[PDB]
Amino acid sequence: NLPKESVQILRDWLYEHRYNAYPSEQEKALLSQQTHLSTLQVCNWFINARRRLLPDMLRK
Amino acid sequence: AAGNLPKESVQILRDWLYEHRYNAYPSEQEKALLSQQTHLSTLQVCNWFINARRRLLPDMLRK
Amino acid sequence: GNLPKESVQILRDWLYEHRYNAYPSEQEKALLSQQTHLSTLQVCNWFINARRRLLPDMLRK
DNA sequence: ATTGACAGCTGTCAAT
DNA sequence: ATTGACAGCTGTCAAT
Ligand SMILES: [Cl-]
Repeated sequence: NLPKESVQILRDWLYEHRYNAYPSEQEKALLSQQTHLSTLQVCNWFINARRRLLPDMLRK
Repeated sequence: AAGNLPKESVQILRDWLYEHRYNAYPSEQEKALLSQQTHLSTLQVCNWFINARRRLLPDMLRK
Repeated sequence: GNLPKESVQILRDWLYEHRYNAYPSEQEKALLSQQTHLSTLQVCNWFINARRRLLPDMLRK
């Protein structure tokens, strides 16, 4: 599993950008740096999160 | 009267067979790669394939 | 910068030789990385494309 | 159903 | 007219 603390960061960036859920190449580094997860894990989390967490957020 | 084959080698072959069940024809080098993995001669591998194709592959292509 | 034609010949040949199930395993993918002096990535890609572009024309037999 | 990961595809681009 | 790459998607997996 992923750290509980990193996911809330990713969750937060995602909500803050729910209608443009696409971090630039560099933001992926910034969030990777901010979450201490590899850019592979962050690219992945976004691939996963856009499917699984985002709809419930856009459902507002 | 040679004894039955190593269980790990037959599983290795059985899996390769499954992994290529829609074309159970290992090339010279695939036959080679399986020899070294099984510590078995290419006669054993040529044959084990000759056998399994008649005796084990049908049960596989049936799903 | 394009891939060595001999590397492409090794890949192109494998593709034709395995038309039904044209999906090399990790061990096969590694062996083509080694046989072509290519990273395991470059081949993954090459096949992803070749499956689109070369298999339709190759199955016409 | 949940979660993190990865393989193979689509669409696409820049280059050949 | 074709080539190699890549971002992001889909399907799914193993574990939950
Ligand atoms: Cl939130």
